[PDB]
Amino acid sequence: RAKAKSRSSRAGLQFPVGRVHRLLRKGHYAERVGAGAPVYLAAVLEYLTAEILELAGNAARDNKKTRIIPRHLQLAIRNDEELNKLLGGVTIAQGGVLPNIQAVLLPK
Amino acid sequence: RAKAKSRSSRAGLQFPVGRVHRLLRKGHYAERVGAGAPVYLAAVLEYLTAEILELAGNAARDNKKTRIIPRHLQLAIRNDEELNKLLGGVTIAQGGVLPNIQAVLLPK
Amino acid sequence: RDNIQGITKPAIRRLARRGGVKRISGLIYEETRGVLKVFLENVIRDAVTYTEHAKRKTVTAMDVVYALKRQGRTLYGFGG
Amino acid sequence: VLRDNIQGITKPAIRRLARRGGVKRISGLIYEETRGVLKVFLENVIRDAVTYTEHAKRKTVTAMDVVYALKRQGRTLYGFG
Amino acid sequence: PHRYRPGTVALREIRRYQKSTELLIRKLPFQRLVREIAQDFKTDLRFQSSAVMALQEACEAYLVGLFEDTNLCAIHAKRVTIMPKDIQLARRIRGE
Amino acid sequence: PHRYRPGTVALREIRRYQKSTELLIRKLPFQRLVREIAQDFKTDLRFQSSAVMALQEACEAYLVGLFEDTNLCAIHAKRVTIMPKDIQLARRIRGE
Amino acid sequence: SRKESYSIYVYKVLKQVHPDTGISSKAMGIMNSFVNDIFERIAGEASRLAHYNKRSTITSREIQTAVRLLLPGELAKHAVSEGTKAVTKYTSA
Amino acid sequence: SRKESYSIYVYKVLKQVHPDTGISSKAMGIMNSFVNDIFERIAGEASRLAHYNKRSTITSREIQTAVRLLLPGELAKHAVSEGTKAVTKYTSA
Repeated sequence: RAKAKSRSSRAGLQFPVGRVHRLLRKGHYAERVGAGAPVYLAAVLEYLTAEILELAGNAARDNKKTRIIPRHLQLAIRNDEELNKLLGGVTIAQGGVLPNIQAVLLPK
Repeated sequence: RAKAKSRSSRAGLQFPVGRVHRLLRKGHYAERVGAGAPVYLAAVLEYLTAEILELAGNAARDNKKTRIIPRHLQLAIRNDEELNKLLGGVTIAQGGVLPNIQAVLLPK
Repeated sequence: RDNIQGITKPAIRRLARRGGVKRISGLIYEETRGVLKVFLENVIRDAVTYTEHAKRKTVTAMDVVYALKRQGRTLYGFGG
Repeated sequence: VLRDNIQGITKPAIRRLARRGGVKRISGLIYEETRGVLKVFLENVIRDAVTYTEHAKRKTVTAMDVVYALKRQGRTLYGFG
Repeated sequence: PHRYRPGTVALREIRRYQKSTELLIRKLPFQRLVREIAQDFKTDLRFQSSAVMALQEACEAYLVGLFEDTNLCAIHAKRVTIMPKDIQLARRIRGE
Repeated sequence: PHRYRPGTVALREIRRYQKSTELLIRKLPFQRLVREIAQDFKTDLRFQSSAVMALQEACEAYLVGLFEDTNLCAIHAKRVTIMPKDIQLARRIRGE
Repeated sequence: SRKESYSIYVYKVLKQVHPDTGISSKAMGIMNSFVNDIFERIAGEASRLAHYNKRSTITSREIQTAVRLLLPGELAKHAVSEGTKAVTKYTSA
Repeated sequence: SRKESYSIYVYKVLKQVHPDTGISSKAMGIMNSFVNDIFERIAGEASRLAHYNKRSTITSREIQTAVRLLLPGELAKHAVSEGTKAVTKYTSA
């Protein structure tokens, strides 16, 4: 018997291919699931996860902090014109609002 | 082999209980479907069907017509406070809008 | 009961300030209370319906998450 | 290729549509804004319709593709099956 | 000669067009526009005769609804003439 | 003594509360209100410590968004003070 | 090959409510799409309720809760009343 | 009982993008919910797409089409390349 090797290692991914495959079978989305679906979905999730973390880390560094907190996630999402389209209907606890004041209200 | 009779006849319903049962099993909503679900769902659909047709038929007589047309359905839906909430987003072709002019626009 | 009076004027002012409102008319308070009451009523009816289906007696955070999810707004940070 | 046809949405048709909505008086600049809005609206629906058409490997756009495209935005349209 | 005062014909048209149900845009100019835009995504596309009708119905219902909404925010300013900023404001508040 | 002109403090508060992140509703009054409303549907209900916080966060977000929309409607009429009709208009246009 | 639609059942109901009126094919198309819409909404909600409780079967309890959630208060009360009446007659048949 | 989560995977990614930066527990809970949200949206659209074509098996083509339909243009443009590369390498192994 050959030594076991994880599918994630074969594809080079970090996310669990087995867990995604299990979830796809248990959700009853379809009666048959092809072998390529979970690798593709895991790769997309890994890309999107890193895409968000990078912006969060840059914001955290600008704030002179070392730990990421929900405030940094809110500032990251609301400043990008494409993430704001995909996540327009989601509210983040303790996220707050972006500073903004109407020009008519400022003093002369 | 006793003489067969339809389930709809036993329940006293007009809708096809067999067909609804088939559609539930083929929709992959769950691995098992109980006996009472199709009789209940058929009764609900028959009730809603009768209410819509009754309102449309009453609206037809108010126009001395003898055949139902899309205008009558639109008038039936937009004139009921309960139906309008369930079907608020649906658009019906050839239905047109309801007559309404703001009092500020009418002549003095 | 009088519990609706627990949302004092300062809390409404703080909420309006976060929204950038510079000047507020004195009648906005009763309208805001009326608007909030119907929202709470709508969310709680769904939450309680989910709680009652499960035969539980305590209402959990998942029931609120699902109520908001059905109304079309998703809450991140409490579970699910 | 048609270099330009969007000019074909005539001023009278726009006035008639505003009339169905109850609009009493219309400013002279509404026409170009309305043309821009309609074009923006049509692009978003057509892109999805074409996307479903390509996924099915068909070459003819079908009414059902438009029905599903409209359904994804929440504008279910009744009357075309 | 004979001539009506401003606005009576407009009101008569409003009462007319809210009672009728026909389409107001020309079929052929619209079919040309649809075949114009679709070609930017793929060449040699074909359209079933009913698809153009479905698109026309959706577009006309959308413009009518947008004008109905625009009229409410127009009256609020104590004006009667609708202007571009009313459409822009309505679309902004609708969140699109 | 030194006295600030009208509106200087309003702007300072706006900046302060826009920069902060804490919750603005009192915990006890909200908890009692939630327990009062729930009593009409079912008696002797119990609530987990996190469910009240989830309801509080959702309600606070909803009100903040509605006030942001109302502020645009106020400026459109050339006024500064928001009024009930502005909320009524925003809610009607939103389709609530 | 053979298609499938509810036009027959809609006609039976029409002739029971108003035995003197007929219906155009254009109205029939709207009535056929309406049933498929409500059917899909209810089956969807029932499936979510069943999954959250970790149950393998769909029963009348799921349908009743889904009905109480999707339909407004007045439609729900009547629909549930006659649904239970029908189920009682079927189970007692 | 044992609760599964993606927390370890989110941490590995953060350590690859910013080795010196850390993450608090609240951020881990938010990311862990966000992943399940996007998972359900893509699986849902893939499910609708399967029935309209009478197919019984979900394949990579369904995922690619769902990704192009849900995500905006540039994000989809990059993600599709990521998935294609991943599947190509996996099959080549």
